[PDB]
Amino acid sequence: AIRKKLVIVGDGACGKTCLLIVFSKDQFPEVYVPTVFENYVADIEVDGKQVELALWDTAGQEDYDRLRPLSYPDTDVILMCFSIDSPDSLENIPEKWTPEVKHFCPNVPIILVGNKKDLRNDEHTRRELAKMKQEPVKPEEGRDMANRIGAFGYMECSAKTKDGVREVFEMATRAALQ
Amino acid sequence: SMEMDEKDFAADSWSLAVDSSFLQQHKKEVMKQQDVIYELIQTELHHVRTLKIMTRLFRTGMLEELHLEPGVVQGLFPCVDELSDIHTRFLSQLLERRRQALCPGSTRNFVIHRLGDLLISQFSGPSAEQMCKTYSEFCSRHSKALKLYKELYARDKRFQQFIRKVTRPAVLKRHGVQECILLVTQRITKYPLLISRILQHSHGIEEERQDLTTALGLVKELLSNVDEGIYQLE
Repeated sequence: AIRKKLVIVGDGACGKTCLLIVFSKDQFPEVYVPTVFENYVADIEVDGKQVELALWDTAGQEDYDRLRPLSYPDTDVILMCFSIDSPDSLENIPEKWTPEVKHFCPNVPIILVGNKKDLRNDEHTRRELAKMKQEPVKPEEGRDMANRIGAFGYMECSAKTKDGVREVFEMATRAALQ
Repeated sequence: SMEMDEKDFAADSWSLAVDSSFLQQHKKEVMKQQDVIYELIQTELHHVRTLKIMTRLFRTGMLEELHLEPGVVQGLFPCVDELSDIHTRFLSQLLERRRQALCPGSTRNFVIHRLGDLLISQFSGPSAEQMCKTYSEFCSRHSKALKLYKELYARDKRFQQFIRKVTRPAVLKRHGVQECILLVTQRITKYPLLISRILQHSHGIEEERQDLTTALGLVKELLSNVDEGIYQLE
């Protein structure tokens, strides 16, 4: 079956490793949540199409600007991850990750994924963000950003509750196939 | 990999790997620290496994069945014998540190009270210089190696057949020629993330917190040096 490569980018804040692990395991890790992610090849049937989807993380590579681009070769879809409890991580999407991603991969579909949506109604996050003169990322801001960066689409999910996670990886598969 | 070591790290965590009765006699902080040490050894075992697939299954096979020039297989799998010797030796030290920890009369039950020292010797001195020099060579030749594989697979049917044949086993689903080259490149960046999480749950002894802090600083230094000495080749 046709193999497609996926790479996820974004600051450590969003939870790239958590989203990749939750999806590959297809259950929120009960006893132990793994610190690192190696790679994975998930068979997905999306709209009658049998596709092998290779999953890769860019965690740890954040500080190494010469080592990180070695993850990009032949990528068919880029998941551009951000945190709904971290509006600072969203500010890095247009100024840091978009120029780099478009440099190495100019015609690769980018899917702006707003992870940690559950924290929108978590009062410990609303309380902490109030101290920084801030509040959780509104759905209309994540859509405005995806529109500005020229992404294929904007998606939202909760790695903690698995809500939306599967729909992101099926849309990633749709984006890669085109 | 050896049946003994695969079985020892077959569990998804240290809390699952040890006997349930043995686990009951431990503090949450010890269990949490142990799980990350268990993951360090687990992922290092999988790393050496990846390196053996490149040398014995891919490289040795291309020299034997395909009767191909030793310079092309060298450009495809660069420094893999050196990388396999550096990491196998490291895995052997981690695996013997786990064996000393084993309770008398058991093969599953262990608690590693000292890890930091082991990490310091690996990430300092000539072992670290060997790593910096080898990874700087590997990451520079990584891009040339990916282009060299594609040109051979989409030009020669003998290689196209060899690849399909040796990557047919279910286990090599995520370990094809290209995925191995990236798994290796991504391995060095996993250590600071792993050591940082162990250090988070290792304050019960001061000399251990200072050992893991120095090892963490050494891995970050090794990484910063490897990153600086990378020049992409074609």
